[PDB]
Amino acid sequence: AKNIVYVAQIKGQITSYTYDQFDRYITIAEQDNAEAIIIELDTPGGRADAMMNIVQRIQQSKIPVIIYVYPPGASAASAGTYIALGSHLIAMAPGTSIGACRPILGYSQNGSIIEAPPAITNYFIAYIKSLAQESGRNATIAEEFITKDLSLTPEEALKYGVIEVVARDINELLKKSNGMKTKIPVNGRYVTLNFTNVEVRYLAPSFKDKLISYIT
Amino acid sequence: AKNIVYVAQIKGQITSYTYDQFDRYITIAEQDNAEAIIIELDTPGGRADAMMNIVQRIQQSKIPVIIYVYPPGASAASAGTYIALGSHLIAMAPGTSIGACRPILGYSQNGSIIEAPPAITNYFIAYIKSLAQESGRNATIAEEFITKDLSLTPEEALKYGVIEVVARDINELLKKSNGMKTKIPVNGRYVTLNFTNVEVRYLAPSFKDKLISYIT
Repeated sequence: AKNIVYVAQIKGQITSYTYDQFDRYITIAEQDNAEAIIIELDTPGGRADAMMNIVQRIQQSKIPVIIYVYPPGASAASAGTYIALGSHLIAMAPGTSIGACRPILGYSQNGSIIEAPPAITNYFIAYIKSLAQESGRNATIAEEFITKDLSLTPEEALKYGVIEVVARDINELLKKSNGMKTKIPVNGRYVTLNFTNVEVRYLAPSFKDKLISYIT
Repeated sequence: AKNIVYVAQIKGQITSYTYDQFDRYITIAEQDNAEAIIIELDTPGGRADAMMNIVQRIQQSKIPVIIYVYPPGASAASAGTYIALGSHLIAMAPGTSIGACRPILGYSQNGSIIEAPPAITNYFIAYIKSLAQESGRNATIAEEFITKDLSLTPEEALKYGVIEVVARDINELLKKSNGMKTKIPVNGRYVTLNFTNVEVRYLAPSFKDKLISYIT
């Protein structure tokens, strides 16, 4: 396991395409046999099924996946919260948000907003509790992301034990995450993070990415 | 020449100690035979002689020295402007400042501020013009840092040709600086910047640094 961290960005709505991005990035770092991949996340939500695919990809990752809510002013909201909860380590930049996972179903008329039945609401509730329980995070706050449309500032998040590192940039993330233990196992093994002599590689989107980012 | 960029921070007043830091960092990257060293600068000024020492160290560096005014809200003011002007490439983060190089000599009574005679003012004027001319930067704006106590926002700076890259973070600096040519030579040779496959190493202050940073 090389001491080499990868960094990549994921921004915008979560789609089937977002899964392709997460998969592509996690693989490159997997191939190369990395220490970790940091994914800078900024999402107002998106598709449930793509989200659940991403959470699985991350849960099944051979290297630890750090979800970093970044840059300042980003949010990991609705679907992006689960991605974050499903991860080996969450960091948040100052000025960012996590939560606000109230499920709506769509839009009714000229001006309205349709609330989801309790049946499917109870699924996501229980889905989020489990991600939270699984990782050793605040299952009780997690649920509130849904039940009380609850959002969190980074300082709250870390105090409630919802996230682990608050960091201004990738250098400070790497400093404050050194000798941290992943909140979930990696291919069967808990991993203890070692960013002492670490070299960082930054991955860029593709031209296809930017195009879909334009359209969507 | 390895494709490996170093990153280090320099913050606070410029002293004899600041020179030791600049020298230490530039050497490590020199030893290792780097592509470049990025120095994140945040200074309200300091000692003239330490500044002139630093400018020389940078001018005489075997690898390109990128001065990055960073983090947002930092400033490269009075002495820090010359360090920046003396460099192979200046970048500025959004929300930062450059200039305000009016030389004062000290403080007079209970409440006052002593202006410097024209004799020594004309030296710094001509010193700054030359750094600016030498590098292919706005000699005419540079002088104004002194004559009209002139400060610049990053967008101004880059439009006046005072700096070269505006960048939110080290990843964006590295993106936007790719295939840029140093504004001054490196050990006799102009260098053209190549951050394609580049691995980043981050250098931390020492415990001695932090102590002097406390006292001063």
